Amino acid sequence: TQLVAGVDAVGRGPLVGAVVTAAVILDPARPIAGLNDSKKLSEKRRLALYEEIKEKALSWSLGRAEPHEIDELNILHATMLAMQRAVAGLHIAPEYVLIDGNRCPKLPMPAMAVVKGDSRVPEISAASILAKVTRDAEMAALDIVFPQYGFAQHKGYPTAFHLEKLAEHGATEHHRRSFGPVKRALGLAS
Amino acid sequence: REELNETNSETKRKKLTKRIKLLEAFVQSGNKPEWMILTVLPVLPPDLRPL
DNA sequence: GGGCTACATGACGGCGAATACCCTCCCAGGCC
Repeated sequence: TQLVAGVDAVGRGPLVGAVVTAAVILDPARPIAGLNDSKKLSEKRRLALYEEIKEKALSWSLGRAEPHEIDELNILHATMLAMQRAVAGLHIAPEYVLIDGNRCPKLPMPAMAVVKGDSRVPEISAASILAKVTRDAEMAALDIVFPQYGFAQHKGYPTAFHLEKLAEHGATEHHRRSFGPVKRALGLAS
Repeated sequence: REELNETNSETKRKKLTKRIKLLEAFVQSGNKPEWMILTVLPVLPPDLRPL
C-alpha cells in the first residue's frame, strides 16, 4: 500500500503514431501539489508538472507500441501489452498497480483497475501527465519530420483537419493502417 | 508571426493577431513597455483643483 | 509653542473576453 504504482495510457487512438503509457511510483515522503488531473489544465500547466513529477517520483516509466503491432491486435490488445511493458520497465517493483478503466492485464503482481482515476488518483494523473508530455514531444518530432500534415497542431487526432490532410496527401508508414479514413485514402476499404 | 503561420485554430489566430498588433504598435511608436509602471507621479496644477 | 492617524441587496440591454460545455470521429467486446 506504500509502493502503490499507477499507470495510464494516453494517445490510445490517434490516427498516427503509437500509443504511450507510464507508471510513476510516489509515496508520502515528499511534497506534491497541483496534480489533480491533466485533461482540464493548460499545456503550460503540463510542462512544469512533467518535470515536477519526474524529480519527485522515486522512479519514472515509459512504454509504447508499434504501428504494425497495434494494427495486428487492435487498440484493445496492444494498449494493454504496452502498459505491461511499462510496468516491466519500472526500476523498482510496485506492490500495487493502477490502470485507468475496468480492465486488467495478466500480471504477477496484484494489479487492479479503477474507473475515472485521472481525477481522483494523483498517481494515475501524474502518469497520464508524463505519458501525454512524451506524446506531445513525439508528435512535435513527427511534425518537424513531416510538416505537410500539421501533426503538432491537432496531435494526430480524428479532426476534420486531419481527415482532409490524410485525404489529400495520404498515409505514411507511421499511420495506423487499421482505421477507416486511412484505409479509405489508399483504397483498402471494402 | 512564425507560429501564427503554423497555428490552425480560429481563437488562437485571433489572440495571436491581437498580440502581434500590440507588439507592432509598440515597435513603431517610441513607447516603452515599462512606461506603464508609474515611478514618477505628476500632480495637477493647484488652480485646476482649487479649495 | 508646534506639528501630525489619510456598505447594498429594486436594472434593464448588448458586446467581448474569460472559461466551461457539447461538437468530432474512431477505436473495441458483452447487452440487445
